[PDB]
Amino acid sequence: CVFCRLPAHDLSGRLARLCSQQKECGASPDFSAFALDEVSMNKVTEKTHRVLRVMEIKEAVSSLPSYWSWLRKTKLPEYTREALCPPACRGSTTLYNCSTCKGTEVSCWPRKRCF
Ligand SMILES: *[C@@H]1O[C@H](CO[C@@H]2O[C@@H](C)[C@@H](O)[C@@H](O)[C@@H]2O)[C@@H](O[C@@H]2O[C@H](CO)[C@@H](O[C@@H]3O[C@H](CO)[C@@H](O)[C@H](O)[C@@H]3O)[C@H](O)[C@H]2NC(C)=O)[C@H](O)[C@H]1NC(C)=O
Repeated sequence: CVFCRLPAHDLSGRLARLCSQQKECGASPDFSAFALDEVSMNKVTEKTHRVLRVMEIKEAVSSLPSYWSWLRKTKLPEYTREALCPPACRGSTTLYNCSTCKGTEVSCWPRKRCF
């Protein structure tokens, strides 16, 4: 979900450059199961920018697979609920596919499922 917005962070090139400096590298994982609203896509990209900066300063990639797994299993599900529930969602929202970056307008969830 981190390759669709804020391209000036150059996450792809930064991952490649950190990996030119050692244990194997995995970029990038498949997030095709997810689709996020604009706000959540910015948030997860900014968070990944900050995480990658910490790794760059100390030249350490060993925790990257765990970060991707945490996104897949824990954080991206949280952002998905944020995007579809109040107070963020009213009526409908556009979710952007994490693999293709293409958007689809969908309805918000009912308060029953949200809370
Ligand atoms: C994000 O988008 C990917 C890309 O697939 C898209 O498919 C159409 C919606 C097009 O409009 C394109 O924009 C794009 O290529 C979605 O991945 C795809 O998921 C479908 C599962 O729904 C897979 O389609 C299949 O159809 C036949 C079965 O009839 C077989 O290929 C499979 O059994 C499967 O059902 C398709 O293979 C898959 N594509 C890839 C490359 O994974 C993805 O679902 C979507 N994610 C979200 C969250 O919306």
